[PDB]
Amino acid sequence: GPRKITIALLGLDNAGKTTLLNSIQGEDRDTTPTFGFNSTTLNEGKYKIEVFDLGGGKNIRGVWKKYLAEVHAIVYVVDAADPGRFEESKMTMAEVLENQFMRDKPICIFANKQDLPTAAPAAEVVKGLGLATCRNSHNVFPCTAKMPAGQDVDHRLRDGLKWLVGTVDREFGRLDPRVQTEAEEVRQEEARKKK
Ligand SMILES: Nc1nc2c(ncn2[C@@H]2O[C@H](COP(=O)(O)OP(=O)(O)NP(=O)(O)O)[C@@H](O)[C@H]2O)c(=O)[nH]1
Ligand SMILES: [Mg+2]
Repeated sequence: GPRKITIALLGLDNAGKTTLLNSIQGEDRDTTPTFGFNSTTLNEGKYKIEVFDLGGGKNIRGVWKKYLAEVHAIVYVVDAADPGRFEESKMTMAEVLENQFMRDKPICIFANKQDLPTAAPAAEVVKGLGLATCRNSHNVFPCTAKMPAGQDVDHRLRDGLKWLVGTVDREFGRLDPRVQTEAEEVRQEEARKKK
């Protein structure tokens, strides 16, 4: 059987995670704010990829840390057309990166909503997310998770996925055992909730 990567799709509410997940799986669909999560599976090269699309609202965000132990990598989505929110997206990513289970895991950052006239380029989003100081491998890809009526999805989305998967693939020998071990350790400690 094939190797399995697990990925968390994170970013602030309204960034476009759920739409991006849909579009990456080939399906235009309607979306409402995620007050929980969506979960699906993708094929990319030699890997089966489990993707967890978590809600980004301020009252859902605390859930993210419950996944970081079982994840090999992150897709972080930013609404590139809303610089008003760059600073909270920066603080939100910082929190994820500070987390103990994030060390050495790669981040694919999608600068989403490039169809909007105010969309910031990759450079701007690097500044805005304060990535100059980030020491998790990362790359920023502009994209449009919501292409118009009738258009093909944006190839930039798979490009970003392929960079992520290739980065995980390159370290898989060290990363996967750590994920498996770290994940079970956390899964073990949540058996507690009876007491
Ligand atoms: N113009 C434009 N709008 C987009 C794009 N991507 C998503 N949207 C829109 O942005 C809004 C939020 O998208 P959605 O994927 O639900 O956001 P989300 O990150 O899952 N929000 P939450 O974290 O609360 O579930 C929706 O109206 C959606 O159609 C895009 O590339 N361009
Ligand atoms: Mg959503």
